[PDB]
Amino acid sequence: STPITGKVTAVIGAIVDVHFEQSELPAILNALEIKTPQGKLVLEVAQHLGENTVRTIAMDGTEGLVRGEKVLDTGGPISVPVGRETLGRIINVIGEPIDERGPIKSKLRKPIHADPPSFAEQSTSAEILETGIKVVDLLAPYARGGKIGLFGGAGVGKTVFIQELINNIAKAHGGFSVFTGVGERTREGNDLYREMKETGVINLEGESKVALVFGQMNEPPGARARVALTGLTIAEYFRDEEGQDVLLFIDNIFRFTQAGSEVSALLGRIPSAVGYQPTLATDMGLLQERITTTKKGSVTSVQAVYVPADDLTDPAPATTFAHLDATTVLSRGISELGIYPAVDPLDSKSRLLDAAVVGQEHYDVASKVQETLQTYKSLQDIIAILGMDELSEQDKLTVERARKIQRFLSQPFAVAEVFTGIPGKLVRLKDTVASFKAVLEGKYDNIPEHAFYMVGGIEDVVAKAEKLAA
Amino acid sequence: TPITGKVTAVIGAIVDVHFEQSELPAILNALEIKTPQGKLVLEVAQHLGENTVRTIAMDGTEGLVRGEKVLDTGGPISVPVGRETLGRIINVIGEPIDERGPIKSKLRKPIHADPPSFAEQSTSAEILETGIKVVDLLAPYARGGKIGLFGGAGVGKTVFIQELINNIAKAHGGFSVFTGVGERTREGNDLYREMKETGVINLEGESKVALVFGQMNEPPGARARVALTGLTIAEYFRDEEGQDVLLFIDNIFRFTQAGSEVSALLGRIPSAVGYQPTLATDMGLLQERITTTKKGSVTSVQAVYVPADDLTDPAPATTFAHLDATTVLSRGISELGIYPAVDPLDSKSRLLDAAVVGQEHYDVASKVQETLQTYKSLQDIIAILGMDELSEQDKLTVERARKIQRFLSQPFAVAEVFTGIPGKLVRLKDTVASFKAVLEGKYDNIPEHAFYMVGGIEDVVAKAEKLAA
Amino acid sequence: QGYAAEISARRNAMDNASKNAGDMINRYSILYNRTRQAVITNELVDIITGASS
Amino acid sequence: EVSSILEERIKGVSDEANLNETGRVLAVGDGIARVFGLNNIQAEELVEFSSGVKGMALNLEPGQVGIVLFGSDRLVKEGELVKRTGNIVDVPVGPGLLGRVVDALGNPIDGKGPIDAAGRSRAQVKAPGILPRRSVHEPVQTGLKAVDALVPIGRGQRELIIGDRQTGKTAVALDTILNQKRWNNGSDESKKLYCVYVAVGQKRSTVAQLVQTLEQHDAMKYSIIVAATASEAAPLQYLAPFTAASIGEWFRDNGKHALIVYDDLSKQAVAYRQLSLLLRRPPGREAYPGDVFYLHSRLLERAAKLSEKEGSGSLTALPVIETQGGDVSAYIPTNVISITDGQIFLEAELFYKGIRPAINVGLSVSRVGSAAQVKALKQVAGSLKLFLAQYREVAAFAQFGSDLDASTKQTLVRGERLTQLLKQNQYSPLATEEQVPLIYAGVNGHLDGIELSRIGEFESSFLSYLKSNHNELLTEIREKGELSKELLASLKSATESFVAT
Repeated sequence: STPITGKVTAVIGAIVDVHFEQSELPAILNALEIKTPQGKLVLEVAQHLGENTVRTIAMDGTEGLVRGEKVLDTGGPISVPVGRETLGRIINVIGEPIDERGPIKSKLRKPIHADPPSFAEQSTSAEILETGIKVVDLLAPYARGGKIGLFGGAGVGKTVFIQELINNIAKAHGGFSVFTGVGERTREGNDLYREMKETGVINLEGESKVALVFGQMNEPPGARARVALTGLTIAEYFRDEEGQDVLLFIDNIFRFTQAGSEVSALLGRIPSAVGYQPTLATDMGLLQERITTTKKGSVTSVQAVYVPADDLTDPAPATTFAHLDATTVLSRGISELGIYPAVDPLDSKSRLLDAAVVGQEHYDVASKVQETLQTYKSLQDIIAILGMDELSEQDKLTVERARKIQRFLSQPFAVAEVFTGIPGKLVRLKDTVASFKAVLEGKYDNIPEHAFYMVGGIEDVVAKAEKLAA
Repeated sequence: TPITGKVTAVIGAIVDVHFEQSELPAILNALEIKTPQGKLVLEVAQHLGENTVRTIAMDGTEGLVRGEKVLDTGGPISVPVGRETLGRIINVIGEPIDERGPIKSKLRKPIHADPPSFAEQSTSAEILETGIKVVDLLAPYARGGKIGLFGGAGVGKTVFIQELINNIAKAHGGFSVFTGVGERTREGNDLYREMKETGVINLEGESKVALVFGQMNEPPGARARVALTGLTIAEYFRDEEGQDVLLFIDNIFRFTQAGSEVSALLGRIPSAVGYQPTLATDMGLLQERITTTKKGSVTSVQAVYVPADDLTDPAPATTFAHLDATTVLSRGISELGIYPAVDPLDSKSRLLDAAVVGQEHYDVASKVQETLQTYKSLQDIIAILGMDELSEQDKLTVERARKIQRFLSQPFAVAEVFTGIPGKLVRLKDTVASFKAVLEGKYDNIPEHAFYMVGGIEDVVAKAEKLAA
Repeated sequence: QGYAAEISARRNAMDNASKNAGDMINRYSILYNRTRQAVITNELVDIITGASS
Repeated sequence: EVSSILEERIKGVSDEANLNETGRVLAVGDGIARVFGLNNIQAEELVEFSSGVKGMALNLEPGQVGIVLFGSDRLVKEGELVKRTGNIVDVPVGPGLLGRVVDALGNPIDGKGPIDAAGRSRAQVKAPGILPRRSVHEPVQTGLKAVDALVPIGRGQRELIIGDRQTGKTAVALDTILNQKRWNNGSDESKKLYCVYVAVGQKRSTVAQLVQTLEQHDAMKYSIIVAATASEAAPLQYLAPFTAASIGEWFRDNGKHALIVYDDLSKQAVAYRQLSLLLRRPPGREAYPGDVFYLHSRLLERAAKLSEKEGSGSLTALPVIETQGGDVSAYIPTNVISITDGQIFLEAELFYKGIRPAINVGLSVSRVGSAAQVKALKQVAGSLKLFLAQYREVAAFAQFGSDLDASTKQTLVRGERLTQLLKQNQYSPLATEEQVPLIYAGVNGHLDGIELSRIGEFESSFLSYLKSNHNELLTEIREKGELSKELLASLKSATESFVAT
């Protein structure tokens, strides 16, 4: 109103407490700006502690601050800019373009915090997204407007997997996309910037069918926390106001959990189990609940998750595990087998995988795959000690098919025409169902195992067999 | 300085004094409360303001009456050093507890002394051979070094040190310091008697050894500064006398442990496992006050009581960092009956190198390590299925390794009572030869029992004949 | 004669294997139980330390 | 003499202070002072306590500003006045740091006279942005063939050396520094990496041996040694990586390429723990304060391959984390693993097995991949990854000792020889130009035949043979750095010729 002047009282960490002027109250989740020699430090009001002394969390570095110094109040949550002008620039957490494409020409601004749509608003249709990645398509098809979840290890081509998805699905998609990176390396960032300029999804002079919000780990933990909220609000504008479909991407959401855990500690809350914030459930919930397919629009989130030390029993992945619609696990073992995608075939479950939804044929084919692979794994121990010679004749044929199927999963990625230099492949959904059917029927039991490795469709399995035969 | 005070608190052995005058002693000054128990020596550790210091009490605090008069001795406690120390057992205060009356003092020096500088450092390269086969083979010691032992204390740990004293310190001669932090009083008495018997202490004559002893009955706080006191005695030799010394510390776990006890009372937020937050600094300072400067070279032997024998415990872990060589001795290897019980895959020295002890030694050691590691690798398979179900090639390795394991036991003369076997010291040159032969399977044709509890290769050959009869 | 000796030996041997494996089950069971308790204690201590502050 | 000039300088420091901020020490103890006053006080400021103790200030409280001493409190005493320096912590940065051991405050502790400093800089400096960064494209060769082949090092990359305590832990890193002698001695400034070895938490004797080793290999003529020995204050230890980083940035800023080894960050965490818990900050997860991730991340993100508009600058980082009991789920190891772009897991069992350098190839990754691997070396080591992976699988089956089929034993035989090929003598890196042949031989299966025992002999001899005959070929491998058809044929012939020796 009349800028509430505050004097810092304590610079502790990210927590900086301000002592706003008496008889003029600030409010929960407000935004304070402190004029600083470098920009405006933004402090988000996070508690009131009385005597008009608030305890606020920093969103920018707190070095050099002098205890006491005027703090203006800009009020309400940090308000980012939203628009169709936001497409085509990298925008940091405090809503400033960090790619220096000049100040975004704001139409509207919106607060970082927003309320999840009501039960009445939320109505979600089951539609089937096509990934093109064979393993994904057959064994856990993705669903339009879904909440796809890339549970996996640390950067185990985690970035790469997302990159393949952007390369295929995003370019294909008519909707906008928002690439939001929470606490990720600037090497990865610079590569993404360059690559998405290269793939032309960003055309600097041209149009950009994507916006970027790059939040990097070289930002205070507090700032790291509200990267997610910022990106989401851009998506809300797309979903609602622009009324278009979207295809949200957030990376890596363990960084979102981790960030919140840290500032929880700073907020003085007694640490919860395995040091996670005691508000973890509701905070995760606010993020996930905000993302939904309303009547207004549809947003297809793909959220990366890093499973610390590949223990999904760890509370942070486990809490996320419920909240995401179409789980996919990328496992160390499969990566190590040299199978890239690293997707764990018997540990991939999707909401839409129901027989009616994906069609009876798709279901039946995939059911046969699941049994075959699970059999192969159960028999693997037996092969290990006893050998393969002590197994049933039927079992021996099943093992042979399973090894073939195991490397039939392999597909070279379009974005690994750098990593492996092998031309990528997009295999039609129907074609994959057909091709897997043939294998299961054993109409390619005259094909050697390596002629299934990094192939595409049925045509490719045959072609690579002929090539190898020579 | 005569600064009266009253005792505001007596929270454990961490008395707090409140000076009434505005002259306030600094941190690490020392105070004497005079009582019918004589002086009690306390050391300022915090200033808590309002003319109220909080002091660690290095003597027992039972019977104190609050408000009791204090007087400030001023500055760090000054022990008395010289060569006159040699032939004394001294208490933490510096009292002559071997009751040879007042120690003829030359220079009395503050317990706290800053560690010598980076410039002052002088790096060792000496070979110090102990004639202990396992030591010689696996991880040779060096003069000036920091030697390290880990495992259960005085469960054989004390004996190991005693063997080292028996071997190294007569050959070394010159000044030597034994400092025993929180040791069993009876064991200390045994050491005192033994030392006098072996003439290292000759009380009629002169003693080329000095002793500092801190009993485990001594209050935790007292035990904390036993170590610092001993280091001062060592420094006088290292610096002022400038003659090479020796130093024994047993256990330096007691140093850490003592700190953890006082830490809680002092008012520190407990760090992991419960250890003091100043664990890293205190250990660091202590271990850099033990070093080989250009002024002098002090061979130190440090004994770590690993609690529950978990090396992952933060206090043993941070000890492992400051040692120059370690020879971790494992309870498992003790169960195997091998005395010395040094784990052979958990020993290291920066002195084991193919330059330092030459390629031939290094090659011999390499093969031992490989053989034993294989044997460790096949332990699972051995248990689940018989050794006959291992590969024939592997069975040779297993048989060799079983022999190596048995071979590694070397009877110790200090443990002569316990073993009942007369000890034997085997030359470094001899050790390399003995293992070389065994590795080439030259003498592999005679029972494992032949290799069991006996010395050098020649002794094994003879012991085969003994068994053969 | 040989084939019978082979299969007979295999039976005897695998039986002795089962015994050896059982002992190992018990040994690792004790380790498991100790380890489980220790985890509870170590986690609890962290919680206490936080609460104490 | 020298004394008269020193006394003249001392006389030459006079002139009253106006002490615009004062405050009185009150609660002081544990080396962590807290002073009442200092109404003006920048955060992270350096404050000179009146006793010749300087302490940075990390907590500003509306009562008592908590100034962490850089000295011992045995020189501090209650009610002292403190005068704010008025400068946030800063270090001299310059070319003169080359060939100098320096402590945290930039005093030469090797006392090779005052540092020739071209500037001063500040401890915290924000990391290179997305915009001023260009993609890595410049190899860095460690001269450890296994490292180069499996986890190639580039410039601006962060790769974490992780593994069990002091398993020559320092030595693994030291080898990299030593191989940089080949380019460094060379006058190619576009291949000059000035090397900064940062030693935190190590005793003076350890450091002294290391600097001596560096002098022995006469590599100290390009090394900067930043040290913070274990005696030195926990605040100084905490500040020590960040002031090393700035020293690196002067090179980086000049566009000159450099590499900073941060050995060991694990002791930084202990230091920050001590510091935080005696700043009374709420205890973090696993007692390490919960903002350690932020601390480590900001430090690590300052090594980067700056854009070509930023003159292709590149500070390269190699963090080193000791895993206590090999616990990879511990909070501090977990945090670092995420931050970094590689893992270079060292395994103790394989060390004991005699695979030195010891690398568990499954737990070792380079997420920045072979974009920084030498083009020639990429061609030769193409299926080396596959072979090793097959070897691992095969080895597991082999433990059960079931009668292995010939296909499994082809792998087994090949694999065994490869493992022996990888091994290298500590403190003796090998030239990459002469590592490319060895890998060619192995990958083209010539060594698969050769008996395991005499692989080591063969390796030595092969190099001698190539030095004798195919030294024209070796020159070409260096010069053209990609094996052309002609080179591949020449090399193939050479190897074939040397099969029977």
